[PDB]
Amino acid sequence: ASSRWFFTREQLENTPSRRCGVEADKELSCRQQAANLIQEMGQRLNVSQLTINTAIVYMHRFYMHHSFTKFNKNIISSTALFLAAKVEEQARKLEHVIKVAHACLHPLEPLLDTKCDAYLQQTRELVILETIMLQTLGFEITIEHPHTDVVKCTQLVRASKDLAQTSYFMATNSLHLTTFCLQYKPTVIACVCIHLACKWSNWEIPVSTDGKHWWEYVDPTVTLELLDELTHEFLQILEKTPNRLKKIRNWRANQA
Repeated sequence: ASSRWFFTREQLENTPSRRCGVEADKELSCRQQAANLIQEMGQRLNVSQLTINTAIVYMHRFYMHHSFTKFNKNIISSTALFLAAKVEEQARKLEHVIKVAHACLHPLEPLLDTKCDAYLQQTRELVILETIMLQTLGFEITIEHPHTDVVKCTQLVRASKDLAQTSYFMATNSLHLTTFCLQYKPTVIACVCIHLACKWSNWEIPVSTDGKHWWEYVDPTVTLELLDELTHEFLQILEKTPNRLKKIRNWRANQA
């Protein structure tokens, strides 16, 4: 990414939402809730996990420049997915996105009347918000994700299917549950995810004939000290998201 899309600790603290009175933990919860919605919507729209990941990064970046108090995370989730789906060459109609968002957020409300003024107005709002989002993003629509680096590495180190799946899962979880995508390069986060997965499975990836550790093939700046630090931070974040933590434990239990 361009350097304006990585943020300092100070920048991640003093956000637009903070200046509107949103507590740091509440802002994190809003991001997590938005990612969760984007995931559910994407699934219903039958778009790729890539498309979903891209929309989640658009959401995270958008909220480095605007407050959750001003722009509803539900409408920005729709905007992000509508845009992402076009960018990732699996375009979805605005009506489809709107109806899927409605199915996710308002399952017990009646189905949307396409001909009514309220529906027409949310279509008009979404078109305007896409313009605002593109401007906010600097038209930098091309997003690199840790997943591609994860898969490349897990295949080369002859990971078991469980280790490969665990690494990919943790990459998706990193996007949903942390702001790592605003702080570190995708190659760093790929290593964090694989490291965590290895620790969880008590799996050791051998050093090479020149002594290089596996992560040195993925990112040339990464250290073990950084991997341990970021793994610990990731785990702390997971602990403070208790229902998602239960979900992850149920997932591994099922895998096991």
